[PDB]
Amino acid sequence: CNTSACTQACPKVTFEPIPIHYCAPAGYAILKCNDETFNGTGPCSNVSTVQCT
Amino acid sequence: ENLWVTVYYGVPVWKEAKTTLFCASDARAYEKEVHNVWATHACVPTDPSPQELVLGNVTENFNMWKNDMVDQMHEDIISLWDQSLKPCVKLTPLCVTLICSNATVKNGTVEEMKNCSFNTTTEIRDKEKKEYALFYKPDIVPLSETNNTSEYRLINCNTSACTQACPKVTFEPIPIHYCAPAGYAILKCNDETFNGTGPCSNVSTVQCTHGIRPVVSTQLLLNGSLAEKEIVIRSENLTNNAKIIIVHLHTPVEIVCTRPNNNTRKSVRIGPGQTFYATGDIIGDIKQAHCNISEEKWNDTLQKVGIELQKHFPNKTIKYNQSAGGDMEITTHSFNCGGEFFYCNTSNLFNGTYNGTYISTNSSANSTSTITLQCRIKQIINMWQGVGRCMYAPPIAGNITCRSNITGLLLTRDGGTNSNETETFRPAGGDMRDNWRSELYKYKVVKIEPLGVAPTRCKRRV
Amino acid sequence: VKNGTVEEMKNCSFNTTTEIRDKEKKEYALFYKPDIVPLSETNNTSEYRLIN
Amino acid sequence: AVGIGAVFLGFLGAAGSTMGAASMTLTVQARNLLSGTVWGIKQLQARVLAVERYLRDQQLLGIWGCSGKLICCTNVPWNSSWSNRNLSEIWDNMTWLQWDKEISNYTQIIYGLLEESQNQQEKNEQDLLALD
Amino acid sequence: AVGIGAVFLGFLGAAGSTMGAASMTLTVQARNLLSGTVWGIKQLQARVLAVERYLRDQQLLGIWGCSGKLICCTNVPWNSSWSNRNLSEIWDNMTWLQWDKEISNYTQIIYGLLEESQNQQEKNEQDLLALD
Amino acid sequence: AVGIGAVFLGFLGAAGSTMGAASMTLTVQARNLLSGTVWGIKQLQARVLAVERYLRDQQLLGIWGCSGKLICCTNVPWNSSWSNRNLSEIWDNMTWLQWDKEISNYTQIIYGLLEESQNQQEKNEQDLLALD
Ligand SMILES: *[C@@H]1O[C@H](CO)[C@@H](O[C@@H]2O[C@H](CO)[C@@H](O[C@@H]3O[C@H](CO)[C@@H](O)[C@H](O)[C@@H]3O)[C@H](O)[C@H]2NC(C)=O)[C@H](O)[C@H]1NC(C)=O
Repeated sequence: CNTSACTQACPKVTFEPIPIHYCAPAGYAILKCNDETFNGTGPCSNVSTVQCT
Repeated sequence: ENLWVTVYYGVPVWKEAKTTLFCASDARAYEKEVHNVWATHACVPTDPSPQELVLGNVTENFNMWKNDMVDQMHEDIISLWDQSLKPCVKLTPLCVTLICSNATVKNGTVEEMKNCSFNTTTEIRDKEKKEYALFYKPDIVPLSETNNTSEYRLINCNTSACTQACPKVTFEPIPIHYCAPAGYAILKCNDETFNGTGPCSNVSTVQCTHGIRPVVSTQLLLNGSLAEKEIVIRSENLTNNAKIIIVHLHTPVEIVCTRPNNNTRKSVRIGPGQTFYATGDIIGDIKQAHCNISEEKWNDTLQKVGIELQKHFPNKTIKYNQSAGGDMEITTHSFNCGGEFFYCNTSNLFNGTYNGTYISTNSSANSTSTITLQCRIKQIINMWQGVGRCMYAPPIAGNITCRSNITGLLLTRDGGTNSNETETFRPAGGDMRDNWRSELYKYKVVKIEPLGVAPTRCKRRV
Repeated sequence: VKNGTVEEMKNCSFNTTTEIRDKEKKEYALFYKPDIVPLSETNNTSEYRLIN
Repeated sequence: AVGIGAVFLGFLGAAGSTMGAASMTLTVQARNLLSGTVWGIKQLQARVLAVERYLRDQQLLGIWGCSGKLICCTNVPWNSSWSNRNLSEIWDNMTWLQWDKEISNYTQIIYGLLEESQNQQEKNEQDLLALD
Repeated sequence: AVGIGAVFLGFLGAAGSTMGAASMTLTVQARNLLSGTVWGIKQLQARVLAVERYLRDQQLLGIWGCSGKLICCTNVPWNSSWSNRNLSEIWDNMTWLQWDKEISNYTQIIYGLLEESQNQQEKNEQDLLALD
Repeated sequence: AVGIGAVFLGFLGAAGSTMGAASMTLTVQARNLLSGTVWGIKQLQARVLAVERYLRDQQLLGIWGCSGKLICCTNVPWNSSWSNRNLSEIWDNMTWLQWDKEISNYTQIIYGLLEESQNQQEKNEQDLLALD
């Protein structure tokens, strides 16, 4: 009320961190770095392909 | 020799048909935030390609009044509008009994407002405080049969309650390119002499239309497009007195409007966090909101529309008269200006006549001599039917100006009598379909029929 | 009205928020008995509630 | 000549001109039949319409038996009552936009005659390949 | 005869009848696969199902190498374990509706055998054209 | 050998390897381009976009004139300035992933040259069939 109106979370839904697989749509693919030494940017010289993460 | 049916695909053939068109806008709108203005979010970025290619050998019949696309644009604008005002504050604690004070300042041509004090539910939802805000007189109505002249109500709550327009969105007439979807095309008349219906014997094709202005304006057409070579008149059937007649100009007639009143934006809080904005004190002297037109240029444009009316009414001079009267939003020139919505008394403009021979304004005594229109202003706006039929336009804090161009007029022929030599035209164009119909006059959508069959001397090899 | 096989309804009078949001008037309307329930444990046989 | 090579006639630049020239550059009328990107439900409904109508036009062109599927001849004779007009008049003098008005009264019969003739040809060709 | 010409068998009129007759009039089962217009989101989803499933069925019929692609022969042998039934019994006596129950156990293998054979043919034909 | 028969290379298993091997097993990159089911408006747009992009890729392969349309030769000469590289180097040593970086600067011209050449061939073939 120093802020917009606020809403309760219904008990019928529970906010567990359920695993979520993000998947590329058909005609696209997701490339997955296989090298454990990846430092956040630059070439992974060994890659795997998966439709879902 | 014998002929066998041979089928061709990729074939240029058309059917005029109904289709759902894109909405496209220029790239400069897309660096802004969401729905600021709506074209940034509810429309695709445009592309100048393809060029305005010309189909030289073509002849095609076009139309405006049976045209579906103007109605489709009307529906698109209305639906977008409901989508735009959905997230904003809903009001409804403003229909409390407003107690509005009298004033010792003399009334007259100054547009005095009413200082109305009323109770509000503060951020403490089950607690209240007294609050004051200044409302224009058209926004306010005396309360009820339990009569007390000092107590008032907003003009809503005799109607479905009303929603403020959020300041985070601004209602500039941003250009909108309408584009046919893939598999359809738009044909654009290239002949400037088009008179509303019949064959344009020279047509061009584009995937996207001109940057159409979604302008809100009743009696005059603001910031619109222009004809290439001559002033134009358009109407479904000039025989009828009921049908609107559109006029489209060769050169624009400049119009400038302004509030000399220096409003300050008050920030009232209504319930949980959401704010209601209203006019505070008039920090400055009280002055008349108005509009201006260069008098000699308006006279020239009106006499030229006179010559163009003579082409359809040769044996008569043209007289112009006061508007139709009645409802404020219908009789007055209502249009949008910077965030505020003006309502102008155009009886001062449409008062001249054409004598059948042009009356010279050259040499000019003073080109800056102006005709003045004294305009009311509303905040509670009943824009359309079926849009929720209400907006509260919040006040914006400054002495604003919206210097702009006129490019068209919406007249209407008065009832005939005696077959008079001077039979008159009134400004009465109310529906906003006509504004876009005056601007989409070149365009028609064609459905491609790419699969044609024709004869020739060949049969399939077997 | 005498009770019986006539399906008599209950004439219920109640306060409404009129067009003026923070002003009220007494208004009456007749509701069928299945739509109406007695109020609460703060019992008064002359006071009722909608079945919602 | 109409064999421009770097063809630039946009969506419909062959319209109006003689069918002798419009027989060439059919590809621009065919290539352009898919485009656009997102705006909500309405534009998505527009987008699906383009794809579905194109695929319908490909159904008709596929069951009729074309090879090199933007022009193909057929074995169905031209019952002259469909035009009663000279071949040279049709191809040289006249244009496709006008030819729509002539044949459109009768297209729905041809659209089935081509179908049945093509399916007949398919079965006969399979039989001939079996006999070979 | 089944060569009706003005074929009128609707969506599925060949179902149940002998495969010898259903070999003709395949086009009505193929032509009808796309239709409808819009309501809301749900039937818009329904509209996209027809488009996508049809295009899938065309993917399979395309990578298998059919020309005149609603009937095409292939070079993959019929490993007799797939039916172990006489040709005349299959074509004259049986019907497609019943034949689905036989071959459906084994389709996923044939759907790759045709693919690899067609790719082999494509490369071999390019090589032969190069040698020519 | 690359002629696996029971090909199992998923979406992209030929990427990186030499173009001589990737010339075969093109079908798995082509077969996999349509899939998925619905969630709401946001991903329904993804589902429709896949179909539209595929159909665009088929427009290009169709107006160019490919028969057996996943490999086809053309009559447009390779203007050597497009690569200035040996054929054996391109096919045996290089890979498709790297070859993209070479030709992509010039693709838009070839995509029209093939179009006009195919349409030329179509009219010429109709003329030859008429003369026959
Ligand atoms: C609020 O009102 C004041 C005047 O009380 C506005 O300021 C004045 O605006 C005029 C506009 O005509 C300025 O004059 C000149 O206009 C010409 C156009 O012909 C332009 O070319 C000149 O360069 C100049 O701008 C004038 O200088 C200006 N100031 C004063 C002291 O008169 C003000 O614009 C109004 N508020 C808003 C938001 O516009």
